[PDB]
Amino acid sequence: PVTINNFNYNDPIDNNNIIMMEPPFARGTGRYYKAFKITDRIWIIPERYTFGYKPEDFNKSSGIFNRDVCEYYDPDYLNTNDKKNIFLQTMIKLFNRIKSKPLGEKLLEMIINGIPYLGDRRVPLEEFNTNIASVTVNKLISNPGEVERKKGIFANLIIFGPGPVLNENETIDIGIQNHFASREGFGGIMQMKFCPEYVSVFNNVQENKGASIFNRRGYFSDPALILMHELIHVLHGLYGIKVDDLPIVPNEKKFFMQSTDAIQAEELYTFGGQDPSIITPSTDKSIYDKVLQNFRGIVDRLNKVLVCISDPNININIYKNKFKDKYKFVEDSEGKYSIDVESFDKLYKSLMFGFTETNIAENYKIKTRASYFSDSLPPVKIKNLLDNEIYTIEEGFNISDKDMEKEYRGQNKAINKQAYEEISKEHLAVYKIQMCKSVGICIDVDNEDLFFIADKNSFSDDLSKNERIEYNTQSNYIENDFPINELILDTDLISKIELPSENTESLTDFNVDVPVYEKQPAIKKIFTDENTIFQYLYSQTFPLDIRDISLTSSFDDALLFSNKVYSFFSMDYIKTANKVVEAGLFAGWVKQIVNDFVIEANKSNTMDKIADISLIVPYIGLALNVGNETAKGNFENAFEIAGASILLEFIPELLIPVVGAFLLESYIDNKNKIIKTIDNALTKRNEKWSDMYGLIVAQWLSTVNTQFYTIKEGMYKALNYQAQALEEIIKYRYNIYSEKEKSNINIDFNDINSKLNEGINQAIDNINNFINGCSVSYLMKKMIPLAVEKLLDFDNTLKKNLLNYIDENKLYLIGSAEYEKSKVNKYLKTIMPFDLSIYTNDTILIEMFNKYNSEILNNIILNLRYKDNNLIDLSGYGAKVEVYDGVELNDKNQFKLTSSANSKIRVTQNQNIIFNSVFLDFSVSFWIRIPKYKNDGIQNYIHNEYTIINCMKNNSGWKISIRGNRIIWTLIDINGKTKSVFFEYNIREDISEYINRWFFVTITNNLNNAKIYINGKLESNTDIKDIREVIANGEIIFKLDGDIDRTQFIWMKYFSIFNTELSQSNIEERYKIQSYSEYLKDFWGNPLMYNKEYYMFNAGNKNSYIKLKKDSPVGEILTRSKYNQNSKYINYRDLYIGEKFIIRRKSNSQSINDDIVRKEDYIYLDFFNLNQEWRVYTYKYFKKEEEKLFLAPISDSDEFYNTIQIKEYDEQPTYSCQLLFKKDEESTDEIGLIGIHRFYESGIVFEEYKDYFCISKWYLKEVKRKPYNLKLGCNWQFIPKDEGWTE
Ligand SMILES: [Zn+2]
Repeated sequence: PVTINNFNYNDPIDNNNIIMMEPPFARGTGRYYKAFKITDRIWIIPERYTFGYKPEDFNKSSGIFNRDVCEYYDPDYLNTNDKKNIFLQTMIKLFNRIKSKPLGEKLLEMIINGIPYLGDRRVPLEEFNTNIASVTVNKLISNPGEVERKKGIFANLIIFGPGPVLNENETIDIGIQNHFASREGFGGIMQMKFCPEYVSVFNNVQENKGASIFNRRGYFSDPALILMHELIHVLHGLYGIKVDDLPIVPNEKKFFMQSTDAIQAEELYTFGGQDPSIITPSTDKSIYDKVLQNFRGIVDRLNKVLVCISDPNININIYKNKFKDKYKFVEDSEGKYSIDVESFDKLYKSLMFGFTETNIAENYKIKTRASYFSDSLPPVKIKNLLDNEIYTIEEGFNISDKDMEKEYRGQNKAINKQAYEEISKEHLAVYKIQMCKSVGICIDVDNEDLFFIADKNSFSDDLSKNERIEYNTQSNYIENDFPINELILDTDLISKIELPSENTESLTDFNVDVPVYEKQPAIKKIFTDENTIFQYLYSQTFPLDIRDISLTSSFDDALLFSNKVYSFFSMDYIKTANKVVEAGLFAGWVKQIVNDFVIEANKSNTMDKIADISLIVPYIGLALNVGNETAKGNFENAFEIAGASILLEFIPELLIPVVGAFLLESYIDNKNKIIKTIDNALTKRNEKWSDMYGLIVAQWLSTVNTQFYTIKEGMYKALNYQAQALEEIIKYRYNIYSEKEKSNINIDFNDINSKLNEGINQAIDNINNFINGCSVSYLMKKMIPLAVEKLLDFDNTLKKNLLNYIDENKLYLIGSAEYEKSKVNKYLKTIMPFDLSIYTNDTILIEMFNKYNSEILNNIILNLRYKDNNLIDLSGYGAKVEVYDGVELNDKNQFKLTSSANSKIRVTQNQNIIFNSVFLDFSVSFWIRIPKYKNDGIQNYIHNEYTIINCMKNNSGWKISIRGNRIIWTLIDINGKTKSVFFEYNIREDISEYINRWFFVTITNNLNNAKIYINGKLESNTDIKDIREVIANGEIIFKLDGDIDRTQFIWMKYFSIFNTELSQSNIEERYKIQSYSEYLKDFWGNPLMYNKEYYMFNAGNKNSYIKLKKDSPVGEILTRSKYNQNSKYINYRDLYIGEKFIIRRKSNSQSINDDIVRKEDYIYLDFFNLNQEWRVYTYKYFKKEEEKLFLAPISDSDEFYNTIQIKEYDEQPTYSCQLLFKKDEESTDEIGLIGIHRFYESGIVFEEYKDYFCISKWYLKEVKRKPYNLKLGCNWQFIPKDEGWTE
């Protein structure tokens, strides 16, 4: 257990627990400091840390010490005895809180017992030397006013009060002759500058601060955790493992890049959480090896130490026993010490991955920042840590008796205001970047708001080095983790070996290096005429001395005029926001504009499914203009084309090493040492794949995800500025009114802010999900594949290497050289899938990843779409697409393949995607329109099969072909085995749903089956168990290849490939999404058009057509003629028959050219009677349920309705449409729908039933029924002449 001593600052010096100490950096000169022993080996000196600092620097100036800290200055802190005493009691309380739990008690016990080795690198192996500044510190015994008597003592930690900046706590180690004992295995006296009351503040982006943008946001820190973070640094230093290695260094070559000090792995390790993942596995192992090498030197010293010359009183045995336990060395029955790999690994991981800020915060239920790389906010001052009403040893601020325990409410600035006080900005210093244009106008930007983008030099290239494979050789992995619960329950972790007495001989060698610090300018001026994120955010603010503003969509005007504020919301929102109204209409306007704000913010949930994008925040580009000028043009379109990459401010240059070669050493006449060497070489290969992925993850997190974090913070700021500006306008407009008027205005400013704030929160959630999605997208599509390429190349070089190795050892291997020959082929066959959870256990990151992999659209590895008269792959994997001259393309995403040699498309797939999952698993989807057979060429039509899409490599692959009315899917494995599955549609149907009409195809493949779906419905299935490996990433050739007629062609649309098996549910959804349109379609499935001749088809009377009756102004219904030749293979009803109709637009007199017919449009349904254009009318006053339509010349009669409204009552995909007659466009009076009705006729000669073109009210209720009745006589389709259908 740990005992915390009690004392008052004014207690008498006793030269034991209360002394006058001579601090290490005083060099044995100057004055002494009253120090108090809080626990064994730990001292508290309640005075400012002045070593290396100029006296005047304790005052706030135009300079700063640290470029990334909101620095608070106060030279009076600790300037009285009472203040010193409060510091003392507060430190006592914090140590008590720390030991209130086993984990913290153990951190303290480890520190107290982790006594520095007696010496350093300069000391002979056979000696213990206490006469060095990192081991002994002196205390003055003599009377005041004279240093006539001093004594030495051993110490572990000395905690001082703060230096110039109160909130910049720091742990410092002692260097002597350019070296640090605390970094070379020995350990040494550690020092700290600490301030308990002025704590850091942080806000979580992925979350909310009480969800109040009008209230204070963020959470303040628990000083006990802040102290424990430093104590972890102390721990590292005491055990001599606070080593230096390759640091993460920020790129600072661009003006938008954040400048900060190099960051050591020891810092990211100390913080924990996701940060250790920014340290590559390569560097993790480098650090591990350095520490182990340091411990080897110490264990050698314990075997050789014989005396202590500096202190004759030192019992050599007592210390050897203590250092043995400290470093967990093992000792044989003779006293020989050695390193135990298991105990070392456990100790090392406990110290680096067990005791971390993140782990301690979780255990003490204290909230803290999510990462070292997060924006820092202004610190605050805790009112009184010694008041149990606000802070307790047991619960800190989160006191359950005050219900401040749940959701860390006690640390919430918006909730626990009684616990802290804000700091006067006049005492805060912050490093800013002044961005000026070449004119002059400048903008100040806090350094913390810039993008942190690690430079390429931050990452190790150890993966390029060669590796020697021996029978000995084994894998090397360092789990950046440690079971916290076993640490807490460890029975041998905490020492039970005697702590030596602290008194020793006086220190006489005061040699030591004292750091020297100095402030630097708080403002750096740069020049740039760029208008990126910082300028765009700035254009959304206004000066404090201005109160009357107006919004504008002009960024330029916003920068120019102080009373103009930029808004990225709609034109209507902006106009309404600047509207001035009468008092009586103000409450109405307020409700209106606030509602508009919410609607605009809500557009962050926009979907773009037709482009295969589930979520898109359309206004991000207008809001920040971040990345590649995202504010210009249409953002959704630009994102559809380039994806996540367009949002990044900078495209990082990734380090992706050419993996080094393997040197396999032979052992002639040794069957085992050879087989082992091969086994080891194979496992080592996996280490290379894992380490490579780790390198990528480290770079992604420190160069890409950091940028997306900045964008998220940026959108939060943008949305808040928008709300603040609106709030400003509302206040101004309201204060223009008199008191008499205000009294009668019904406004509730708090409900207004509650609604704006809610709208913002909703938007932020959408934005966070969108950006997180973009980040993972970049990692998976723009980073992982580039590493896979190098890794696959490595595999190839290693493959021949191993096979040739087996070759040179064929004798010594005998009958097995072939067995292992294939061992190499199959092992290097299955490639390592990337799994982020292997490199991190951070919940936020893991969930992001899992979410990404749970979205079927992220499985799209090829998506050919039309863009500026060309077809390109928009899957994000960058396939090369060559569209040759004979291919016809249009903006409807349809492309035509003809019989010409140059009507071809060549696609080169990305070779670095997991497609070969070693069991077949992928899908292909597309729409196709196949022309009708030529009546006089039916034999060749049913006989000649021709390929349309072929993808082969090494005579293995897949292919799509057609033979007349059948479409076929074929697979061919590496052996030549073939399997096929097909869909054949009937060519003897009176009316076909497939011939020359657009339909949706989807083929899926898994280990057992190959299935073909048509329009979402399963049609065929073939068992493909016998099929082995099928190479599917070969080149894809779209071209009609076979014995085809010159007139043969095929139309295709939306070709895509998925690297997984789509479910029936996925396919049905894709069918519906890709079928959707605002326009109606024609019989063939193309867009319905105005001013285009069409024959009419009735889905309820398929074989019937309309013809103007010879003796009456009505349309009689006749039976379609049919195919008349003798072929036994075909039958159909003529389609080009009956009156030739034409749809005319009602609105706008923009003449009669052509255009697209949309749902709900008002139209005129006309037709040609010889050289004249007639029209379809409905007699206004019929009283029956239905009546015959009136067909006559164009004219306007008060007795006839002439306006039709084209409709679509079916919710599912269909090419049918309905035609409605309403009294007029405005009324809700429905006259009825156009259809067909049967009438009985009994004349003097003939008796019979006849159908006529009619309108009926009966259809009105029928179209409402579910499921939609496709057979209704009110369902029509328009058939235009088409080269794909001849009769
Ligand atoms: Zn730290």
